Amino acid sequence: KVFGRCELAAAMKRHGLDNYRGYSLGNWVCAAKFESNFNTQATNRNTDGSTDYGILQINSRWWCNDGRTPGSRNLCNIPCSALLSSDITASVNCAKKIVSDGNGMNAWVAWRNRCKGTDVQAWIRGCRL
Ligand SMILES: [Cl-]
Ligand SMILES: [Cl-]
Ligand SMILES: [Cl-]
Ligand SMILES: [Cl-]
Ligand SMILES: [Cl-]
Ligand SMILES: [Cl-]
Ligand code: NA
Repeated sequence: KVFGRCELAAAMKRHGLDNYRGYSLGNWVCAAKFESNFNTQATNRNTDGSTDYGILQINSRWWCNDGRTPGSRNLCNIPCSALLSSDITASVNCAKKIVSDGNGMNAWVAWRNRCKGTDVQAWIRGCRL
């Protein structure tokens, strides 16, 4: 599923991301825009052989099992395919774990490079929330 901006903001709000570890909802919607273009089906291979999955591009090195990333962990205890669902529950629940790990939203390269320090409230402007 390719979300609209506000549709994703509502879905993220309802699943408890708004202000989660102190990151306002705009930061999550901004991260999703630049990680996946709001596409739950997005996948991208990394050089190390891991793959990033879903609307928030969660990596199989640490967070999910894809059966082809040797010596990786699955800290979210999910198949990576779960992160591609049109239902973002798995993605959000795994994102909560990531963001809690110590490095905050710096775990998302696109957030650090394109969202951090920017006017992220722009991403939820006009939305009914
Ligand atoms: Cl929308
Ligand atoms: Cl915000
Ligand atoms: Cl992989
Ligand atoms: Cl699994
Ligand atoms: Cl959802
Ligand atoms: Cl933080
Ligand atoms: Na893994």
